[PDB]
Amino acid sequence: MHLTPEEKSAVTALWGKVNVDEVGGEALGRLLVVYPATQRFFESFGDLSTPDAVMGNPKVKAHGKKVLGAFSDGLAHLDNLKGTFATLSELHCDKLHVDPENFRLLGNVLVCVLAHHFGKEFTPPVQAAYQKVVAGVANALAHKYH
Amino acid sequence: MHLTPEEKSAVTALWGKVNVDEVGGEALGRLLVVYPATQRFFESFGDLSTPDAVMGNPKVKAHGKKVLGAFSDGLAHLDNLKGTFATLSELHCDKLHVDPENFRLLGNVLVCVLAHHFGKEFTPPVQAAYQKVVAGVANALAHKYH
Amino acid sequence: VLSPADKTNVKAAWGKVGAHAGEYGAEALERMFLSFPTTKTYFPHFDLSHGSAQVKGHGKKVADALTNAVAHVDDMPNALSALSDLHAHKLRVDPVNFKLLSHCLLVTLAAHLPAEFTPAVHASLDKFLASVSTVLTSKYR
Amino acid sequence: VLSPADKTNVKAAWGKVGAHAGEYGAEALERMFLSFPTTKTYFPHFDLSHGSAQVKGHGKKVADALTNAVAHVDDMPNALSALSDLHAHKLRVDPVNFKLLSHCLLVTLAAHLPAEFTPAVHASLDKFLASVSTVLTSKYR
Ligand code: HEM
Ligand code: HEM
Ligand code: HEM
Ligand code: HEM
Repeated sequence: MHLTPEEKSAVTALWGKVNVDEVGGEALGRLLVVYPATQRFFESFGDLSTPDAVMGNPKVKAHGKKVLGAFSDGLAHLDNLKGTFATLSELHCDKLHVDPENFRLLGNVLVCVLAHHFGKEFTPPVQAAYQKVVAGVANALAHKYH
Repeated sequence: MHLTPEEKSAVTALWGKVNVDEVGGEALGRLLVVYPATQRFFESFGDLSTPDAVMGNPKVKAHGKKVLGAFSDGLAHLDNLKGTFATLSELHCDKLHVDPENFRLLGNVLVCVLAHHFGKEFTPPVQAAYQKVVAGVANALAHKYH
Repeated sequence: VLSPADKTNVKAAWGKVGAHAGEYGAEALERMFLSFPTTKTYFPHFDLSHGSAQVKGHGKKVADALTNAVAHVDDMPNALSALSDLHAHKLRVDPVNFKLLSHCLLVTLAAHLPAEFTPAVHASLDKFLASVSTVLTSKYR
Repeated sequence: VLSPADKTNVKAAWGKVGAHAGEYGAEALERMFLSFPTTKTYFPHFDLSHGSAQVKGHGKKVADALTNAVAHVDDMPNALSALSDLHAHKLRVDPVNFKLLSHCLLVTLAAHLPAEFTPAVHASLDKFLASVSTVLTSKYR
């Protein structure tokens, strides 16, 4: 996770404008709509059969908020992503059995969501910094797998 | 390189038995045959239209020896692959323009070649240690790309 | 396989792109070069500075080919045959790279088409770029 | 796309596998779980220890499906329709994992069939496992 100071500033700047609750719901919902295979982990969430059923599902929205809340907290610790996400890593592996490739898909969907929300302001250099952060978070969540 | 003592020991002992000249020529040849796209970097080597032409090509054989030689030396620096392959990383990026994804492909071909030669001895645990080394080598070769 | 609805979605979204294709193509490329630097290894003969003319020109060609695939959505492998041969026999770009350009095109569309880039459209577009990538990569070996 | 020579190469190599298909399938799984531990996430209900009977039985199943694909090489999408449906709608395995299993099956064959694993046959098996993988992931979305 080699971030330059100016990259780190770019990441933090934009993130301060993000409504985490709403963005969380969108990113998780889009993941489940664009990559329907990821639905294998959420059968307890009820109806996920159409895009409106997924996007407006209260449990998807609430889970999105929880996921992104932990992600934000991660942005406050860019110098120690691995320690920050250690217990979550173990959980995703030993209890939830989530193939880490899914963290990479979520990262890329999150990046489209940020582009969708911010338009122009999500310039090529800003996207590049976010790509590094999403990859770092995905790697940190995968680090305790065994 | 999160290598275990029993893993480091497994890589080292098997390697003490490798004929680098033969394995190098065979790995590089198989790469060019199994993944024809990789031929894009070797237009000056001559005829590569068929598997027999590739495997017999003396420049392919000699380039293979050179590549595996550098790999061999890296195995004595497992605690510092990045530092060992830094100059080579820069050359592969700045002078040769080689997409690092090819490093991963050569790694896997190499593993198939080791199994082909050592049969019984190339057990599941021994392969697992070599997969880690080949990914480590690929990652260090790609480290200085920009 | 694209479904009837996917097709409808792609024609609609690309129709709003209209005469911006070229520009969005060049932006996708710049995004790709900056976010995934290994992709530059395929363009050593290009000036890759911001605003570069080679980048603008190449963006247009990529966009024109995507416009052509949209126009022939029911016959893509034939409409893109020539491009498939070029990529397989001359350029020989590793397939992982197609996924990276596809992602960057999606980001570009998201950044410019806020009202159209709904969840359903995002899904259809992702499937559409994956089909295009499969065609361009189908004759490699 | 598989060429005539590829099909010929695959039928011959798989022929020599013969009664060891099941053993090899199990070995390839074991190699995969050890080399690539993220693959274990798909088998939380299995005893994954060395020589476990679930790995053995599953090894046989995979091997037999492969035998059926070799026998039906000209018509894979049809011969494998039910397995394709199973992987797309129930198991929902991320595509990246098919490349990991394929590589492990190659290493297994390389280790047991030295004389038969020539550079041309290696090429053909890799293409065959790739098409099998494509067929099994074609109905994902
Ligand atoms: C940014 C990456 C992610 C982060 C930071 C994250 C974080 C979290 C957190 C904080 C929880 C609640 C933990 C608990 O219940 O004790 C959770 C649960 C869960 N996560 Fe992740 N998550 C991420 C990505 C994903 C992905 C991509 C998937 C699958 C596609 C996934 C699957 C799940 C599942 C199935 C649960 C349990 C839900 C339940 O309560 O039934 N996560 N995650
Ligand atoms: C195990 C990974 C690899 C290692 C350790 C390695 C090592 C080397 C070394 C030591 C050289 C000699 C450079 C010099 O003369 O100073 C070289 C050259 C070269 N390598 Fe790599 N290499 C690897 C993989 C690859 C692959 C995958 C490709 C492309 C498929 C590639 C393409 C080249 C090319 C085109 C040259 C220049 C050959 C020439 O002079 O014509 N290498 N490599
Ligand atoms: C959506 C996928 C893509 C499409 C539709 C596409 C389309 C095209 C087109 C229309 C051309 C111009 C060929 C001509 O002059 O007739 C081209 C050339 C080229 N493409 Fe692809 N391309 C795609 C992806 C990629 C990617 C992923 C790479 C590698 C990063 C790549 C590398 C190149 C290169 C190096 C050239 C030659 C450029 C030059 O020398 O002028 N392309 N492509
Ligand atoms: C060459 C590629 C593969 C083939 C031919 C194949 C074939 C099969 C077969 C025959 C079955 C048994 C269906 C039945 O019970 O009738 C099965 C099930 C299964 N496969 Fe696939 N498979 C392949 C790759 C994969 C990979 C890459 C994964 C994930 C890493 C995977 C995970 C599973 C799982 C979890 C089951 C259910 C196991 C159980 O609960 O008993 N497969 N597959």
